[PDB]
Amino acid sequence: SEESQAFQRQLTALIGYDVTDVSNVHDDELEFTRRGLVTPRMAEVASRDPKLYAMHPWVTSKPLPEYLWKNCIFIVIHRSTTSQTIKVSPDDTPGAISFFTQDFVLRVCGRDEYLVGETPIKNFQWVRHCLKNGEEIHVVLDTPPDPALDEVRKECDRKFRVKIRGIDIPVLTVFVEANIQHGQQVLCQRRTSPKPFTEEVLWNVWLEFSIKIKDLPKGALLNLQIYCVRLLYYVNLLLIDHRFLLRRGEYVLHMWQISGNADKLTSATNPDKENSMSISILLDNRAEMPNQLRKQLEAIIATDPLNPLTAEDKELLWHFRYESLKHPKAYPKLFSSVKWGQQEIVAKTYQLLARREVWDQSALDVGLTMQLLDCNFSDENVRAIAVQKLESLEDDDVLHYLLQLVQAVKFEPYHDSALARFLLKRGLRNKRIGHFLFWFLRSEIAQSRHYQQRFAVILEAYLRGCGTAMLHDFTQQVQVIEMLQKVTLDIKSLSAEKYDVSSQVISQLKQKLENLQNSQLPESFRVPYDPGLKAGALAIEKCKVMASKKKPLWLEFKCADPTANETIGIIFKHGDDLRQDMLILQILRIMESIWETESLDLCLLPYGCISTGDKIGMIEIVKDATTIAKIQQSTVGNTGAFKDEVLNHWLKEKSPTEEKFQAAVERFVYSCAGYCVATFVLGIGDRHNDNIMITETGNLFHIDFGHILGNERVPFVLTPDFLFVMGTSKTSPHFQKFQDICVKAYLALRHHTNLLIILFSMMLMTGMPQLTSKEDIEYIRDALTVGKNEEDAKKYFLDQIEVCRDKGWTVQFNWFLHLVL
Ligand SMILES: CC(=O)Nc1cn2cc(-c3cnc(N)c(C(F)(F)F)c3)ccc2n1
Repeated sequence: SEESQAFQRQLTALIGYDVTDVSNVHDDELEFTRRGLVTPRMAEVASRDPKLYAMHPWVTSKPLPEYLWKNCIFIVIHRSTTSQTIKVSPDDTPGAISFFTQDFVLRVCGRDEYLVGETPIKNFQWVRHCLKNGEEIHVVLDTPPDPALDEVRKECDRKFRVKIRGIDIPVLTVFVEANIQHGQQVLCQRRTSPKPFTEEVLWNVWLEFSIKIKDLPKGALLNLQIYCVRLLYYVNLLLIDHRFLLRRGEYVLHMWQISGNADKLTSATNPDKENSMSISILLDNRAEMPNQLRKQLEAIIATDPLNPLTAEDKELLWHFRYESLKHPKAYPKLFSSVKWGQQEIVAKTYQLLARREVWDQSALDVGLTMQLLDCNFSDENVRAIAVQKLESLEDDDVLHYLLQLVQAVKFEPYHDSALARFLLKRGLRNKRIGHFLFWFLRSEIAQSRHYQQRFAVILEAYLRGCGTAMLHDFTQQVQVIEMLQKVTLDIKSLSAEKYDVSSQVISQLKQKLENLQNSQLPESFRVPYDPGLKAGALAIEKCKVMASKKKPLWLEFKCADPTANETIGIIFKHGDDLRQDMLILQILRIMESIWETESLDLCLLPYGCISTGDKIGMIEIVKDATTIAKIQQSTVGNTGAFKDEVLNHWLKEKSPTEEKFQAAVERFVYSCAGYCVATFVLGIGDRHNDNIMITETGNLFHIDFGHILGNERVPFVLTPDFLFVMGTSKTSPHFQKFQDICVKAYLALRHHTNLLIILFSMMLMTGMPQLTSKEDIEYIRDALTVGKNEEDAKKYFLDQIEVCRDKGWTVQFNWFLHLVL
């Protein structure tokens, strides 16, 4: 159809990739996947409530914590010019919320966030946020949005052998290494005779392996590698395809080049055919356990996810697999003990999987679930049982792991998978999940050519069922970004190099922002990091180019909804991959919930940050906040010392009331404790004063994580100015509190060691490609003191605090001289 052509044209603009393209393929996997996702799309579209999808009530079933609990809490309903307070019991349905003492709904003031459905007000994420900061709950009696706006446009036994013709490069010795991989485990490997490196190196070599055709497991990768000795080029091909048929025929595969990882596992070939290297291949093919052994595997199950299993361990786990099955924590270890290169062994594991019973009855463990979704597991059925457990997560918990789950797709062998279908279902059901799903997929499609083909199919399938409302919303969202991306790169051409922001560039920037406003930007656009907020017109006078080396843009927007007078601030940055920052901030958000289960709040500030395109994205501006280095630069001198007194001086100046100051010191103790614990675990503690900020209310927060993780020592920044606020020159009543929170927070994280280990490794494998080392990943274990006693590990973190005390401003001065030398 004629309208069908305009629809795919609209979709592509929003995706950032033409899905219809069949140039960089050698199979129909992606088209089969495009058609395959039509059924679960229409399934979830036809299942979802139309009225509830339009309003998306953000509700948690998690209990109200002891710190937030401290009956009858008041709210203020608005309509016309009316403004009246109402005493509400925590257990009260919005439909039951007493106003007549009926088809009008209670909307949040300034936001699209709704207080709707059959759930208590104490269970709403908005009400809980207002109790955390200590803010008033303001509501508006508005007409519910019409679900008509959310309408969807209709419509043998022999040994395996591979023939290698040769290699061709457009521009001293070289050879091909062919590996058969299943869960990063090499089943068999053969190499070619090293011939001299030239534009055309031919061999005509039949590489016959030991593995039989029947023995080949579904999801096995033929990893072809070009050496010299060091690796230069890599390419993969699935030995058994998406139709369970074995691969046959000629293949001219374009390889990826190494620089110096999940990217190393991709089933996609290089798109740049003009510059990349090609490789031509040819295919034509029940008494139960004694006490000591019982104690032996009980110790094996008890070990961490990074502790390696030996042949002795693997053999014991397989022999006593039916005993192992009773323990759900043994499942990743047990499926790592499987001889995947044997059809008979694989067949036994499938029978073992049928008797899931206890696994299906187990209380959901996310750390255990995601361990089965990493690079070690290439089995469709093994991974399926993990996705099975993810179904029981309510939408709030799905949001918590959405970014990590989206990155986990890189570990799936085939494009169409149970996880890819799950993310699709969960996104199409809840508007908030769908919004972030769009931006998480768009970020990968824009700066990852190894995975853009797969993710684009997933995103297209989401957009095809999300509804015209969210579509004509993502359109005005992408528009704004592309326009601002064009403005930042223009300033960057005038902008240095060295050394400071021009007087003329800020006026030339304001002119470009005044030029753009007249015709380009729609009246309003939804904030990507915060979907509830609708930002309208620019405050051109409040806009500037930041002093930072990458020249980011300090933008200020007026709020579009009249129900809200403070501006919306966005930092637009080019030159860096913000996917790195996003991941740290998401772990920081997870750590906050880990402390919520232990009834602790360490006032962390994981600000809004979304990578929107290629090496460009946007950051939330935390209002009334300033840099630690800026405070030390305010009172005195050039550099160094860094007078202990200066930190408290700013806090006493930026707080009028002593009740507001003793609240500002109170907030600082918890935030400093939280950021010391978090950065120590993640291994990003040693920062520069410039990358650490504080609000006028005393809340401390770290910024620009890409700078540190994208590159004598101190384990976390705890300087004498921070110690001065506590009242220590020694120990004070506020310092006793600091160490008390520091230990309680560190030990609480240690009760979720397995989760923090798998989130960390998956982060280093999908987010940052130069860390990617067995040596780099093992850090998390040492920081989390894996194996040590609770009182022993307590003394370990307290000794880290004492290092920071014995180091003074030494490192800070050394950092100040470094960013100057
Ligand atoms: C009032 C104010 O200056 N607020 C403020 C500044 N600020 C700066 C950031 C920030 C975070 N990550 C970054 N990479 C940057 C950057 F602009 F690039 F330097 C800045 C985050 C929150 C934040 N809040």
